[PDB]
Amino acid sequence: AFDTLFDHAPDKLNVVKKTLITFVNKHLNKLNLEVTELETQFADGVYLVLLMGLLEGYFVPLHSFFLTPDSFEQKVLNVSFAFELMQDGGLEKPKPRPEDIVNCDLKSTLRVLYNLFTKYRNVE
Amino acid sequence: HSGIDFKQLNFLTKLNENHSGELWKGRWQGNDIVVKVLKVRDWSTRKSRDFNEECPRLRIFSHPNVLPVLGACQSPPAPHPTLITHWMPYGSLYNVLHEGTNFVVDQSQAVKFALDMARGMAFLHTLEPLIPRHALNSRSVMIDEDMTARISMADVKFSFQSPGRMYAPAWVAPEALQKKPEDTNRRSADMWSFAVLLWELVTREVPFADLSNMEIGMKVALEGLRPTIPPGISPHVSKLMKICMNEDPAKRPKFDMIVPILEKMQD
Repeated sequence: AFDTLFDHAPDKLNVVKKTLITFVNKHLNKLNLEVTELETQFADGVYLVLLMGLLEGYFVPLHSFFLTPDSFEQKVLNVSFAFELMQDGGLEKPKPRPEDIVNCDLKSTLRVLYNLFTKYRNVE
Repeated sequence: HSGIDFKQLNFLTKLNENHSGELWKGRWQGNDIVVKVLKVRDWSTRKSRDFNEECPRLRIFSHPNVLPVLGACQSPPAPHPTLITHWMPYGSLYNVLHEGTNFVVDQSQAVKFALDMARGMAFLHTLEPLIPRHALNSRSVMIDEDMTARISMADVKFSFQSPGRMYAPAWVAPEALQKKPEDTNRRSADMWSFAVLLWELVTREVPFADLSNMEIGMKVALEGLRPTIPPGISPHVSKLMKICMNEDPAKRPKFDMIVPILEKMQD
């Protein structure tokens, strides 16, 4: 269902990405962080972690994840922790593996963010 | 001790529900109680074991400014891990300061709350080891029928509950936002929380109420965000607040030091 909107609807996919950048910046700008490139800016897990706290109203202690990840391993660990936080929030386990996010798989990234969007639409 | 029997609980009315579970008003063995039902993803035997080892420590019956957990329902056989405490009619300090539609507590009462909390914390700081994962804030102090403040043992977090999610960062020491508990002086971190409570009693405002939790922790940890020392308070309340919120954890007083300071402030 998300595959069709990715592979066979560029007319949709672009209102989508416009709106997904709108959505994430709504929340991330509060930390004075801007997202301009959906393809890479969530790969290291940091913004996903920060986003989840913004959407679900908690702080994430800085000893709990790697704020400046220094290896592939730390990024995967950050992403995995982010998926755990999504599950804590009532989302079913994310389809992509954490590595798919770290490797900048755009469909995966956009699925995750879109699955956030469907949930956290009305959140301010 | 096999805990409290869940079937013996008379659930009267539901009071709240959120991320951590639900709270009910109820009755048990001639007690008016609140029942805290904990919601936990991926419950396991190891977690149930940890809950059952962690709860006994909260059953503190020896200090007037400490509100014990009366007991807990083990799960299994209970449907969910559950804590029982006495019902507190005025609710939390937070409810009383910020959500009180009948009367506004006076500053004499505020000083008495501060002294009550300091006495309760001095006592808890004598325990060895310290009760782990206990955060002091205005939601984790209850107000009894005679306006006595009591540190709420039912508000301690368990090892299996959300260690990467802080919901009351405004009260947490800057070092505790960033360092593992084992790498911080926990007693000194609690004194920061008490300093923020002093601020809240002086201003009658929620600290950083205009910011989301994520905003608060990031800004306090990384940008030096701090409560604004209130205009027009006595030199003596000012000095006490400043000393308690020392940036250097090691220079913050102990609770047993501020008790006599607060006793002299009474009347």
